[PDB]
Parts: sequence; structure tokens; C-alpha cells
Amino acid sequence: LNVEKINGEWFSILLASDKREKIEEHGSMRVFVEHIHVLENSLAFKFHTVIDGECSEIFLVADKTEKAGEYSVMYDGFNTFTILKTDYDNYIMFHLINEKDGKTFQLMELYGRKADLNSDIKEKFVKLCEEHGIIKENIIDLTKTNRCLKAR
Ligand SMILES: Cc1cnc(C)cn1
Ligand SMILES: [Cl-]
Ligand SMILES: [Cl-]
Repeated sequence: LNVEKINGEWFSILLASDKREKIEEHGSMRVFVEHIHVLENSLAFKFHTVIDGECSEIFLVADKTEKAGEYSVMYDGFNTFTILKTDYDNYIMFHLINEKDGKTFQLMELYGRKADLNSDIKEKFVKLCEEHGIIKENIIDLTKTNRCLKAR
């Protein structure tokens, strides 16, 4: 992948986990991307999240690890992630693994360059989730949730 080409503004579209509580309201991973800045050794993210009904910002920096294509970041424990698929100018799919207290879960995210994506791309992401043991009932379409768009 040419990671420089993922730079810029993105929107969170679909959000999925094999630990559903983490992506429900008040879950730590119910976060909405605004941008990804590509740096030499890292990716800098800005997110929003809802806390007690109010939009709030989260800024994270993910560092390259010793494994090609993998990044790590501390947020509600220790996370690693990789990019599964992208065409740079419409969609990107991430796969992240969280560790906390020696337990783990997966998070998968579909971001778009616009506030929504078509049904074809969504469907393909759902199948990719299933390929990781993330069942359809654990995939949330954030376009029908509060994504703090007004806060962007
Ligand atoms: C919290 C978080 C979620 N997703 C990515 C890709 C990075 N950080
Ligand atoms: Cl809480
Ligand atoms: Cl919204």
C-alpha cells in the first residue's frame, strides 16, 4: 500500500467488533474519524466520540511497529492495526486488535472520503468482517447514529 495516499479527511461509516459492547453507545471504540495525517513513522488521527450526549475530541498517534504495515497505539489498552483494503479516494478498511488485562478483541472499521458509501462497498466490508469471525449482528451502520458530524 502507498500509505501517503491515505492522508486527509475521512468519515466513519461502518463499525464492527467481536466484543459488541465496545462499539455500542458509551463503548470506548464508538469513535468517528475526522482525519488521518501520514507522518514519517506514524499516523496521526483525530476522532470524535459522544460522552454523556456531548461531542468530544480524541487525538491519537499510532507508531509503526517492527512488523511491516502494522501500527500500534495506546487507547483503552494497547492496540495494533493494519489496513486491509483501500482505493485511497473512496474507502479504507482497518483491522485493529485491542489488548487490555490480557484479553483481546477485534475492531473493524470502514471509512469513506464522503459521509456515506454505497451498498456494494458496505456489503463487501460485511463479508470481510464475517471472514474475521465478526458476525453481521455486530456490525453497526454509523450513518444512522450520532457521528458528531456537526462538530467537524
Ligand atoms: C482508536 C482507533 C481506531 N481505529 C484506528 C484505525 C486507530 N485508532
Ligand atoms: Cl460511562
Ligand atoms: Cl451526526
